[PDB]
Amino acid sequence: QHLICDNLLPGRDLLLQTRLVNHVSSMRPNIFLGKKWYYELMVDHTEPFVTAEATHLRVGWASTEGYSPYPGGGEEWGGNGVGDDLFSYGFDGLHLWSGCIARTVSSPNQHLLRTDDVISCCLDLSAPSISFRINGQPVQGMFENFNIDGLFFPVVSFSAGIKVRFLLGEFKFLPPPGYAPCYEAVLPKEKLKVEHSREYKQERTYTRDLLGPTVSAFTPIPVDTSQIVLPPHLERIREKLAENIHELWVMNKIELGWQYGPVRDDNKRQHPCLVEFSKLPEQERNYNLQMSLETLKTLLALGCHVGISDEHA
Amino acid sequence: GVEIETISPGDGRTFPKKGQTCVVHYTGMLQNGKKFDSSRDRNKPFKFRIGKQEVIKGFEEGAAQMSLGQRAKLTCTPDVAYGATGHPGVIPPNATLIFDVELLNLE
Amino acid sequence: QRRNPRLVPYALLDDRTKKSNKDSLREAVRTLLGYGYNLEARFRIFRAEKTYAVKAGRWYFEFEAVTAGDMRVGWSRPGCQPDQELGSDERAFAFDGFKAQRWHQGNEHYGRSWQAGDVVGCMVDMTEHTMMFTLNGEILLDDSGSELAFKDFDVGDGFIPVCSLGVAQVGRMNFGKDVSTLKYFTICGLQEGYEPFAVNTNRDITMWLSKRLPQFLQVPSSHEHIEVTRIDVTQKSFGSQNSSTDIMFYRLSMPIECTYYYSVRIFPNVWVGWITSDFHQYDTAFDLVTVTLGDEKGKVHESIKRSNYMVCANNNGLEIGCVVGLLTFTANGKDLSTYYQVEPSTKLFPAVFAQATSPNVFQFEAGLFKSEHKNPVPQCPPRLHVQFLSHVLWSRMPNQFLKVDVSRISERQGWLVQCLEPLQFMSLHIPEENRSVD
Repeated sequence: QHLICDNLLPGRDLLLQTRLVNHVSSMRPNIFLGKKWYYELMVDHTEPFVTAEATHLRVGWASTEGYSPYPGGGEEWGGNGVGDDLFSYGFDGLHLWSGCIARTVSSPNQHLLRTDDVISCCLDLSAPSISFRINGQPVQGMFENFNIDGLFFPVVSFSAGIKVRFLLGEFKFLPPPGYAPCYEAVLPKEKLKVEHSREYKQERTYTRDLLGPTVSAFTPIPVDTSQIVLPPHLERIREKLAENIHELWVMNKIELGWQYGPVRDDNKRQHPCLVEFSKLPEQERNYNLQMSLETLKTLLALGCHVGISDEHA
Repeated sequence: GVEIETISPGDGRTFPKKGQTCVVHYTGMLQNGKKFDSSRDRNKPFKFRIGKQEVIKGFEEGAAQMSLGQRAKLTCTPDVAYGATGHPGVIPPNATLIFDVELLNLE
Repeated sequence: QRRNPRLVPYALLDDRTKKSNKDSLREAVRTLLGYGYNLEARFRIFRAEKTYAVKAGRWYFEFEAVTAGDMRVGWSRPGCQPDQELGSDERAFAFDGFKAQRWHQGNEHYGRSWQAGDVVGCMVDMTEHTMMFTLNGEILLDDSGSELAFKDFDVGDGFIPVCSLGVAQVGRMNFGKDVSTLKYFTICGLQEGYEPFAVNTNRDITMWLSKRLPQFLQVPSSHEHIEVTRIDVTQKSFGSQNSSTDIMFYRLSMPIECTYYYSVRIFPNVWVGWITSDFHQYDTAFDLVTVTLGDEKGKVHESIKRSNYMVCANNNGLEIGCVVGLLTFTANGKDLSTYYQVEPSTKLFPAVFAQATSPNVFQFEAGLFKSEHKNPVPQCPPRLHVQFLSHVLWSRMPNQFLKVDVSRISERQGWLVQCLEPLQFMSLHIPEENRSVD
């Protein structure tokens, strides 16, 4: 038996291996992100061993396309910074993980995550470098040059008796490096929710409801304008309708209570382009000329073949 | 031999002395990412009298440095460990240790 | 437009910067009318646990369908693979309330449609081989107008409840437990003399669902038709004798920790790599991260690594993955440069990615390889030994529900995400083909 348990235990490859692992949970604040970007966190309580295991605090960023963040149904053991769709940071002795990598580049404290810590985190727009500040101190930059594909968000993971403060808007303490806050995607209509990070469950007495997956940006991509050919028999009516558009633009300021004057103003109601379509030169009326031209190019391009059926006026 | 990270500091100045028994909580694991021992596991704080030369060498070298509350990482050289023999059943021949020692008290 | 709040697309904003624009466009279209012109013109199969495969009884569960879409809900034998769709086998027996048809080996119209927020249901009589479907108290009839939906199904390996949601939907099931709070079993059911699942049990019935994340797996003999061979110099040759030819990834079985090389023969365009075991990306793409050092400030401190997986590309492509602690790349006697010589202590699956153009697509294997990889490690002549596999990245396999997750509270002032009560796994991991199961 000594011979068995010398030649067969310690290699740990032939038969299996098992141990208990603490339930990881990651949570994201409902802000997808395609300026630069930035956030904070402060830690309230850690209770670093309410398990017989080191409890983790991974703070950082993640991509989106792909990315099923499943508890126990992802990578090894459940984690953060374990797949390459993830980029996080934070330890007792604060070193990162990015793809289950343990590299221990230092800090000017060699600090824990204690219950009194400020984690400043920044992501750079299109210069793909991530850097993390502890208490304003730069923490010896590591992250560079990633796959900018899919959106981005903060992820932060935790598994203990742990509660922490989001500073996302009640901002508390935030340095400016780079700059733009996380508060710049709540602008148009959206809200500030924080969710479980992607939920094949939703826990309930009766039945957890289910979830078909998803359907998955501020670069403006319209229909192209200038590459549309105008025949001249359309161009006659186009110039006459640009004249009609300019005289309606005169009538618009007549309705809105304006006056012709040599001063190009809007604070004394004096406007220098209330004269006709051609009596304005082609550096103030050409912006309406080409507007009507491209409008009829689009009308000949949007599949509405408007034929000439009446008189042009 | 022993190469120490400070995981959590203590005070830095109340480091132990000969004739003392240190009360630790070591959770030592292999080089390869696999756990072999944990005094967090059976919830008994391990004790040992420095100067009587009980424990393996690198563990005693690292317990000389830590302070009254310092948690550290005693990455031991494989000749400072069990060695070319290894521990027959747990540690393989010529293996490296990555401890995790949270020193607590003195006696 | 600096940091001006006009960083918006047009359709996403309010109805304030649209009034003057749409009105001036209507004025231009009225100049056109004044000129006389008018402008005239995927899956999450949620299923119950295989040990609950009921096989002689009278069972029912009532399924709330919530939002419209692909909702294929009914019973199945446990051999329903999540990868292929529902119904198009002899193993799925379910009803699709949307579009009013029921699924077995193709289409057959049945029943009705469902209001968004109704509770559907599916009975089974095991003894008398009839499997009834309900909706909202009304027994769903055939096109013939008869109650018994499916008939004379064989009682084989039991039946398990299955819900197959679609794209952006929500479903809700009912698994006994809740006798007073059964919705439509109290109307039809109780009076007829049926029982739900969990009148007796004292658990929650743990479910399985497919993952989006693909994981590799052996090549079973009942594949489409892909025949890896075992030939012994020391070849594992191939073939893809099908019409279905999307992309077939290939992993050799066991990794290398951190001297000997390894030859891949190409018959027909073809990628060769060294997968680190976290490669779960199944597309027609070419993608995966550079961590830099710090000298307490940086300032030299750059080159660590990149890895994730590994890239290469007349008569035969005889490409060779030469190893070590680093990597290089040689091919067909020459040395295809730009090698990714970076591994601190990684594990590397020797791997190959390809599309099927023909049958007979590959072969496998200044010393050689096996004895740096097995247990006996002089052993300088190479040989294959029967642990070796030729894995295929399959898209989906079922995965456990994890009946309790964490007690969690998110909040408002400070946004206090808060978890206090700990929960632990019981998680093994197989070491030879590195991945973690619980």
